[PDB]
Amino acid sequence: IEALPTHIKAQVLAEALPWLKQLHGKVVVVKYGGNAMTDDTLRRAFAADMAFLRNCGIHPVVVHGGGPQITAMLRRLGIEGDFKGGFRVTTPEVLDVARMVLFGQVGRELVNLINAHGPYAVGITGEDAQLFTAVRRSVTVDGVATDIGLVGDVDQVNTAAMLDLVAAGRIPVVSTLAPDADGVVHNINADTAAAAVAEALGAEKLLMLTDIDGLYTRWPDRDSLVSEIDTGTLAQLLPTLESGMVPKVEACLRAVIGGVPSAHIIDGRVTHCVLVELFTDAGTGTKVVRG
Amino acid sequence: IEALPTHIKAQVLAEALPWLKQLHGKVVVVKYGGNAMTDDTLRRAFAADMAFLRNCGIHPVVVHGGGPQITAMLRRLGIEGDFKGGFRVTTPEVLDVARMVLFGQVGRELVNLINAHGPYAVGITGEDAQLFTAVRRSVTVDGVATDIGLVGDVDQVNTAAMLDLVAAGRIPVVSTLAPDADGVVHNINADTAAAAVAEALGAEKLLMLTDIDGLYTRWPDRDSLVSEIDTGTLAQLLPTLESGMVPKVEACLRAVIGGVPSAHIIDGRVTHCVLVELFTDAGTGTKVVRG
Amino acid sequence: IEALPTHIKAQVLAEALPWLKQLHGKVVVVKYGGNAMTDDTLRRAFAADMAFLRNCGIHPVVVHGGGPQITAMLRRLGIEGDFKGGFRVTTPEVLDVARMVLFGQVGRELVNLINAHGPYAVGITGEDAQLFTAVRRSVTVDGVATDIGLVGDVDQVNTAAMLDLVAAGRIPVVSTLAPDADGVVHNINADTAAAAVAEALGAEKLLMLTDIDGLYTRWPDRDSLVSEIDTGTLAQLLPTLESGMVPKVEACLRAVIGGVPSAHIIDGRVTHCVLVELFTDAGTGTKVVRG
Amino acid sequence: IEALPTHIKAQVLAEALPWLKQLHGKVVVVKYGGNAMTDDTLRRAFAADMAFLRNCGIHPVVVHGGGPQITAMLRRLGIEGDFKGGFRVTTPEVLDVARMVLFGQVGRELVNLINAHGPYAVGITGEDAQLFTAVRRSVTVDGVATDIGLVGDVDQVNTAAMLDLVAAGRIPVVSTLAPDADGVVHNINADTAAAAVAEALGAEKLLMLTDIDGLYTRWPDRDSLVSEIDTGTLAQLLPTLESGMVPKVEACLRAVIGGVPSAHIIDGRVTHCVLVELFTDAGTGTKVVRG
Amino acid sequence: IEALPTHIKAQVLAEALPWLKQLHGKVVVVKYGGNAMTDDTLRRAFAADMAFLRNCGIHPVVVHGGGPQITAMLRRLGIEGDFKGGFRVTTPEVLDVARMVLFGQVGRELVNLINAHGPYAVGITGEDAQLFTAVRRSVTVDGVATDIGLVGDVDQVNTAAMLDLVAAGRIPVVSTLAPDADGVVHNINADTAAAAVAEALGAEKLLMLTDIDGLYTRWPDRDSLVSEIDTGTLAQLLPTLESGMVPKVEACLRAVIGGVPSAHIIDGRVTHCVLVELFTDAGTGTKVVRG
Amino acid sequence: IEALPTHIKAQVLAEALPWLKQLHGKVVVVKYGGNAMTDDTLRRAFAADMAFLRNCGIHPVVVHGGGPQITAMLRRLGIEGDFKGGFRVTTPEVLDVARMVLFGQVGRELVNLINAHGPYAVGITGEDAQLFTAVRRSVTVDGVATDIGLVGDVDQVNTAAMLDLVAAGRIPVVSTLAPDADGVVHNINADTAAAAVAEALGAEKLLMLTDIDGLYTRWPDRDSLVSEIDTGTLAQLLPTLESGMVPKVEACLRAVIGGVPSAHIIDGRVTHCVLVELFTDAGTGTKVVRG
Ligand SMILES: COC(=O)c1cc(O)cc(C(=O)OC)c1
Ligand SMILES: COC(=O)c1cc(O)cc(C(=O)OC)c1
Ligand SMILES: COC(=O)c1cc(O)cc(C(=O)OC)c1
Repeated sequence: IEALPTHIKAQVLAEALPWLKQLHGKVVVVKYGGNAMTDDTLRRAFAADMAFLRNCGIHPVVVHGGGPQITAMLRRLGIEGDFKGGFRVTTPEVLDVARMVLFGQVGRELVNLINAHGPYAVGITGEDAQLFTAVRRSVTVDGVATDIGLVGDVDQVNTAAMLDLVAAGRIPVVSTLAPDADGVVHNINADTAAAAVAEALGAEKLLMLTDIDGLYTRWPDRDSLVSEIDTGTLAQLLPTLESGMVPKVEACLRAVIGGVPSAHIIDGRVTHCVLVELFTDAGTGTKVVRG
Repeated sequence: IEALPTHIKAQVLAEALPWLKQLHGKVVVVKYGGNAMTDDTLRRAFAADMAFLRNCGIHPVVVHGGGPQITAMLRRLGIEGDFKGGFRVTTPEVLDVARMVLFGQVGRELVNLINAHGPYAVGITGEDAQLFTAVRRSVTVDGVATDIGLVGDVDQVNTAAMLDLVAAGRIPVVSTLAPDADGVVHNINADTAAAAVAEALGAEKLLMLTDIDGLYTRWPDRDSLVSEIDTGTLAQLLPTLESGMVPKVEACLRAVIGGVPSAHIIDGRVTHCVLVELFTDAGTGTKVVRG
Repeated sequence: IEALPTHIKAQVLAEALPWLKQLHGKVVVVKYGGNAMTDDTLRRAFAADMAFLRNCGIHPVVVHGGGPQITAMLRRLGIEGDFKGGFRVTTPEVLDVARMVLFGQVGRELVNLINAHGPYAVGITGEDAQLFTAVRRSVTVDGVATDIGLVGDVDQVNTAAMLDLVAAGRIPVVSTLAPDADGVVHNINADTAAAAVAEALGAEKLLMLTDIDGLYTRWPDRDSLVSEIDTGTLAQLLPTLESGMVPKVEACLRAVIGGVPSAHIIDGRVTHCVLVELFTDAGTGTKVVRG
Repeated sequence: IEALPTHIKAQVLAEALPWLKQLHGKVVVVKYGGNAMTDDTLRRAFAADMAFLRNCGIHPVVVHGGGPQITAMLRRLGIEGDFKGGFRVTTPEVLDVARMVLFGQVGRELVNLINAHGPYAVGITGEDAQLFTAVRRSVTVDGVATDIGLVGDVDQVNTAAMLDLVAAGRIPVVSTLAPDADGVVHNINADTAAAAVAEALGAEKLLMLTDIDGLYTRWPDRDSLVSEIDTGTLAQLLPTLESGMVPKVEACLRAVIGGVPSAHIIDGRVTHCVLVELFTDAGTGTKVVRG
Repeated sequence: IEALPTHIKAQVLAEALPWLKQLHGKVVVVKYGGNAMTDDTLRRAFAADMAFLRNCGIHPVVVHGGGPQITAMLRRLGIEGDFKGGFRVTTPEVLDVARMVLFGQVGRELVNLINAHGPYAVGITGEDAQLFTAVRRSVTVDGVATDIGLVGDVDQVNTAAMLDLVAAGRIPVVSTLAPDADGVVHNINADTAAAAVAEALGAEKLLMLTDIDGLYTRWPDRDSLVSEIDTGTLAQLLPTLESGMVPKVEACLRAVIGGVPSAHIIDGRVTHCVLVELFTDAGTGTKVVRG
Repeated sequence: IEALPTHIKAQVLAEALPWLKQLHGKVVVVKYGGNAMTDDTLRRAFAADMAFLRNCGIHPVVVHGGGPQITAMLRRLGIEGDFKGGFRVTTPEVLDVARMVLFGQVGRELVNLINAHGPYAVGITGEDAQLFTAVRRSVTVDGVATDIGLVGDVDQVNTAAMLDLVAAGRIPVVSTLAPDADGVVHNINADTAAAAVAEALGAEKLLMLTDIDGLYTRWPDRDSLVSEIDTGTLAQLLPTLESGMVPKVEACLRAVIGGVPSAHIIDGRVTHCVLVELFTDAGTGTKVVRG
């Protein structure tokens, strides 16, 4: 990367300026998962990018998933799952494992990675300082709503305490578990939780790291890939997308309808995708705006 | 507890006043472990007592252990241990389990218990916001110092950031793991870590919840139980005590020699032992002062 | 008080917790008078209790009377009183004496008693920093309203400056005198003044120390004593009570109708009645709520 | 005062500027007593002048005496005095009267006068918020030191709390009574107390209102009146002055030797003497500087 | 000024008190121009008066003109003017000169004069920190509106940033130039700009230094001079006044109709006219109030 | 700049991170002059770069020169210069012009350019709020020290007030003129003034924009260009450099010897030289460190 003339290095940096101005002092919530979480190079770059935002006076908040790591731990422990439709039932036992994996393993890795750059990252769940609560959610399988245990949606968010935490200079790394109104901790889908945090904190952007180039309208025709789409158009496209894309699209819809100026589906397999998406006009992602 | 005349209920409360004055606005570090951690009634009372201190303008900091829960998880996972002397070698694998159990299971229970009373508890390790670091420690077995893996002592403490956290109204619940100067996370003995936190934070008292009435000089003669002892006298008694008492005594010595006005060995099998030890003159504990 | 087992001392303290939570950070206004003011043991306990609240992060405000001490000083000075009905006419001369006794004698004793525990108490009237004003009040005697000199009701309260004073850590000890809109100082009934201060400061509780077990509906049938009563029921009972109880009941009505969550008539002859009433479920007082 | 040309009114005001700059943001302690306290016109002007300083961003602190009012109250109460030399013995009874007169009568008048201009004045003694303490003082009569009861000198001053009070915009009006280290309240000579407050608060000036034109070296030769004198020269003149001047001179010596840049003996019989002394070059007072 | 008795010096100072109270903590905007700007004695007195206000806890803001100095610089540079009616057309060249003269010459003199008394003055235009913007204004000549170049009126004012600047202790000295919404800097009439600043900052008074005794209704009958007039009466007098008085009267109208409690036309040829107008009842000015 | 692959745009941005961390929250003083000031493209890029730093939480302070613009204005005004050696004598007349040009023309252009990006820039001299003073400097011509009028060096700097100004979010744009201890304004060489400001403000870096690639040791051998040099080595090279380089080298020496971690001589003819020098490893400048 040294053969590149220095007067073009300048123009790349200078071209970051309008986005540095837009985001200065703003909250950016980032859903982190997928291959950006499993490969060491993409991992280290993601943590560096969070340090970058933070050393620009931007306020990143990281929400992470970890579905496959939970499954692997359950298999190691010999915990036999029950399944309704495609969903595992989250017994009290499965939740203890889920919480222990997400908060005590997956979150820890990211906190330490980020903290290689400074005392920034702080790991938390909804349990800590009552930062957010959960409401038990049902799923509908083959047409009927049904209970799958201690799984929920974000209910209320302690917006004040959370913003104090970021104004203090910290990068929260959120593991999506929180108590319901009776103190019973539930596990929350990380995609939906990121949308709820973005809306509650008045975030400027929601970023959804996924393992795809971007949203295709008629997958897999290559030319169906789009750069920007409004909520109304995307809401009506929702029942046609592949299974994996629906949670990310439902998140983007709830966020931007909830007032978040834009939500982005970006390719987590690209090194420094966050830097590319926020400070460059040449991202592969797809931007969701209201309309 | 209602047949008791109300004019004696008054005198019990009024008799708390000199200790409310002594501790108002002060840090109190509490090592929590033993039966006070395993029985639901003692557990719930301990969390209530932390809420009590906090609703008195006292600043509790909780450090917790969890040795037996780590062992049980290692056995569930089929992780064969290596043992030098009586010590398990903490491989990278054992540490991941230890961190996951201590921070993602044991700490979570206490945070949620305390938080039943309000948004007080916040769980953390040395990894979060670089709150404290670890230095790898050796043990000496049968006369020779020897390496037992990723085990250490508290190195430096981010005293400023930690006191900000408690001035903000929070009750930190500390899981004793922290990175060394290279970012490699170690597990720290909870007793020694509590002493280091008490000294670093300028605590007024260190409380060590143990499963014994108090320090016996010639166990098990019943009349060898003492109420108060100075560091010099106790340092010379150290090589005679039962195996389980040495870590708690070494902690009390390091703390009070380190400037902490008093350290207390109190019986964690007594419901509300904290309330008894701090606000009553009739505790069964033993108080350590300098001299 | 030492023969009492220590595990019951614990339960008494632990049972204070729900009230410590309710009152933490809250204003509690206390009308202090009667035998709680004349006997040294009850006096010293009252001052200790104010120190207690304050060392719990509660914000006590004390309003005191002193009718009999004024009378005794007037007799010592040979000031002949004029009387309309049962009321002394407060000439400019009587007011100077009243102010001098209440502020320069009675208030001083309480400030010094409280201050034996720390730099807490601060004595004041409405004159100081224009903290509250008075409006001249009439009385009605044998059916007709009539002027009895420089006697009034609290008019406006400098709520902001007063709360600054308590947020600063101080325990105001208020002598009920204040200027009217022309700067002419009036003496205010201490019971009514306490109700006005409680309402103006947004107090959580008003406590009225009196020399009786509590409110009797049909004095003196012993079983007419009640524990709790709403404002509507008590307002209609008002014209039947003994002469001495009316000012305390009118105060409780004005306070709780004014928004104060509860007002309490408690027995000032009981040592530590404040501690008993606030932190115990076994008080002899009577609680007034709205309805 | 209207026949005076307006271009000379201008020059008088403009000539205040160098002293407005010198005193802006500074503490000025003022001993108030004498005829400036007994005549209504001089009284009202003094209170106006305190409002003036305060509406210039200057921080006045007022210390007042009241010897003759105490005597008159003792005579009204039939309290027979005991006298050693020329000193009344301050029994516990005499002190209660002294405190009640100074704090509950004399201080009240000044607070209300000042407060006619705004919410400025606040009355206090050493008892309030433990603002200052007293140490019992002896007197020497006919050559021998001797006890005259509960009379003392200022011991320690809560400098921090006092300056908070003035930074908050208040004009403390101090009645010179304070507890000793055992809580026993003593009465303090107002002149000496003013010097101790000036030194403790880092005052820029001490003003001593007296009933004389200024310090005469050889009273009563008219030409012995001086405008300025250093501490060394005045210390050696001390044993020759008239009885009434010694307390004021001892105060000026202790203050300016204690670090106070200048102390002034000014004529309290002149209307607005404070305004004249501080903002004009034509004062009749005498200025004391170190040397 | 020394033959004047000192008890009349006192009364002049004491008579400032009601105006010191009215203006304490308030913004006073002062249009400075005319002979008060050209003569060294009047200049130095004006700067002293600004120091005076500031050493009274008053917040002066100075707006200055400089028409004749611009003309003289244009003549020195050989810049030929174009004139429509009586107005010079402000080409880009004339503006550069105007800005350079007003900000780099005329403002500098006043900043240094004021700063002889302390670090008070700070020079600024609308360009600095975007403190205010301009909107291009037309003039009407011989009946028709017409463009005269880069001349405008104050558009929006950064009220927050400006008050921060004065709360910080500074005396802004404003040169009336500001960018329009496209960043193109315009020159603003100093009289109108002073009115807009007074209204935007919530000033207590606007002072307009002019070279006349005050407003005459039927110039030049001597007895037509008035002391006070309401906006309605003065608005209807507007089309009759001499050419030079209209900008000052239009300013006073816009200010006081805009909410400014009073605007004053005062004689800038009088030494210390500001001190005379604000702190004395004997000013020659004319006061404008709403009605 | 769009044909460049986006995964290399990423690496350029990511490579800024170590310098974003080093400079976050730090003062950077920038001497701005030369062709970076005369060409519109380089001008606009410089202002953008100042906005960039500021939108990264870096604190730029800009010091500007303007020698040639002063000369041109003097020629336009027909002001005949006097010359001793190669130096113009700065008469009171030349200074008024210099101040008017630097502060009222050259500084204004940069403030408005920067402010196109936000309310950042604020123009000032040493005169404003007494921000810094000047001491008259002599020059030595043909071997003898000699007076050349109102020219000086920075004397003292109001470090506190200046850092308040930058902590408030502002970008000071400094015109190098300041009063001496008698209030007489002098003109200061902009290069030396930048070094004095960097040292006084505890800057992390001093940047000197010049019209050369960097420091050559044996100009003009191309291979004598160096990347980094210590103060000791450069001090001994000083008497050999071309005339134009000495002021920039003397500045770098005074700054880094004064404690500034590094000073940089960078090529002001390169677009975005600031971005290149601070956030890239490929700058053409020369870095000066202590040794
Ligand atoms: C020292 O860093 C912090 O302030 C910190 C650290 C944490 O681990 C959690 C929290 C938190 O949840 O605040 C409500 C705050
Ligand atoms: C040093 O303690 C204080 O702040 C204090 C003391 C007093 O005696 C009165 C007041 C008061 O009335 O504040 C408005 C405040
Ligand atoms: C050090 O004084 C200042 O704070 C100061 C000085 C200036 O010359 C301008 C400003 C300003 O415009 O603030 C927005 C502030």
